[PDB]
Amino acid sequence: MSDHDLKPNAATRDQLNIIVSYPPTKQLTYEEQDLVWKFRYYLTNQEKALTKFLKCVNWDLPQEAKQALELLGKWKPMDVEDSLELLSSHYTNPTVRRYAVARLRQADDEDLLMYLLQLVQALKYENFDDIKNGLLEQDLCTFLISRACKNSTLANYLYWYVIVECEDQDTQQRDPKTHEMYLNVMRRFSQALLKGDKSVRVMRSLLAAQQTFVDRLVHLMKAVQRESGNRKKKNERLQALLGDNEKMNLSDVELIPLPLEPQVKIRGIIPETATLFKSALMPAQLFFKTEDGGKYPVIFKHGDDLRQDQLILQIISLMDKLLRKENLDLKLTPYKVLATSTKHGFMQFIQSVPVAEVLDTEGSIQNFFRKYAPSENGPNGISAEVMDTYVKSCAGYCVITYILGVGDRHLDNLLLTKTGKLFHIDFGYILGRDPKPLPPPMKLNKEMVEGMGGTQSEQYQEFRKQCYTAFLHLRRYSNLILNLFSLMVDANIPDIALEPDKTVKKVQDKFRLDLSDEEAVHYMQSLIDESVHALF
Repeated sequence: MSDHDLKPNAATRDQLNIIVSYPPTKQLTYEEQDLVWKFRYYLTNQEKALTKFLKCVNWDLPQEAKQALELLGKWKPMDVEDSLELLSSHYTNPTVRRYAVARLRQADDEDLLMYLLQLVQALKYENFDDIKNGLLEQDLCTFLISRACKNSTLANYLYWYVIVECEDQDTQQRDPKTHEMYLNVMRRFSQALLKGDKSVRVMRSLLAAQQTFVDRLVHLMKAVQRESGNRKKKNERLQALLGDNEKMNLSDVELIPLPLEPQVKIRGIIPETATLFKSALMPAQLFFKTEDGGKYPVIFKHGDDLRQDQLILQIISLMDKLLRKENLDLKLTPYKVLATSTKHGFMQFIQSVPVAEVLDTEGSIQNFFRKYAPSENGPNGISAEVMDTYVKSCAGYCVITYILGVGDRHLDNLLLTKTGKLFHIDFGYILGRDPKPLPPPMKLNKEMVEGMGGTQSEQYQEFRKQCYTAFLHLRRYSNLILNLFSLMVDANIPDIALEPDKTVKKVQDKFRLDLSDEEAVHYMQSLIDESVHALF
């Protein structure tokens, strides 16, 4: 007469195995909850089942909620990436949210960093009183802060991710409680760092030091941008001022972490080699003096919101690392991007050449490779390593921009390196938006297929094959990827703010989870064949 030892038959066991493996974004029917609830003790052996079970529980009712939080403790503990589900707007039970935090605590700092941007958004769903009242024992805020005190990379990204939230005037107006919460989070972090040992107090003073550097760099740009005179006068000015260390302190400073890549430490900016891009917004190329004695080049952008690119480069970075986990290195170029404000930011410079220019100067991608990487014995005269790099990186981006639905793909946004690496910059249109109407679902391009040697080449087949493999690997992390996007729904990211209600679905649909590995591999093939046909 008792529930503990229930055993479903094979038929209800397959009904349960479908339900368990639904994406996190699928609401269960009333009948489905009843089955999950009915066989709850049987499902405690399946860590994947826990997330579906918490969705069955009606938290208004005190009695089974009580039995829910009981089973939670009994349940085989869930994987880290499923705990990102419990942190969304969709859960408010304190015990659940805490169990979530408890599970994240099992991720190592490397993994944690991959999710930090999204975690800082999750704060919007924590309890604002508990957060302020600080002037299964940790809420998210305590956990995040506690990890920053011990990890200086986490502390940097947590510092910058959170002040960019403080400095968001938009939020000040429309959602003042969420703006105080982020001020309270910045306060909570400073306070925690102050109670630390001397090394932790130094790490804090180094945060301030960077903020100061970036404050002064902003001041420099305003001086430059507002001085009538052509690019050459503006450039002459930029260098005058960088050069003047007593004035601006941007030439020589006491070693500090680069906000763009904190592991890298810097002494200043080489005054003479700094210029402004011909671009309308006149951003700056800045060569940082690294500690070792080398130099890290950068783009500094003023009067321009990088938060949308910040997200995309971090999903691209995640995806690269996911694919790399399964031993598939598609030679992607996930360049770094950090917003320093809603109005400015750094961005990692990568020596490259836009395909628009390659064509103009060399005539074709292959001419370019033949010129800088020739090989008597190579495919089409080109080093097989360069060509291998190109094929891989083409297939990589292709799958990735297909999923994130990146629009506006002209030949000044595709960039090419002399080692064969192809990558995308500039993600002002994502999730299906485009400046032209009826955009193709697949962003291919003639001169790209011709770089491969043409639709007859064996490189072109290898390209197609790498695309399948990439598609299928990325599909296996649909849970993760979607959970993370879910935490991004209420964010000042123009392309997500246009339709917060529908953002996650637009990524999910690209995964074709209704299809299976066989059919998925076949649907891709189709897309690639249709796109290539349509180009000719």
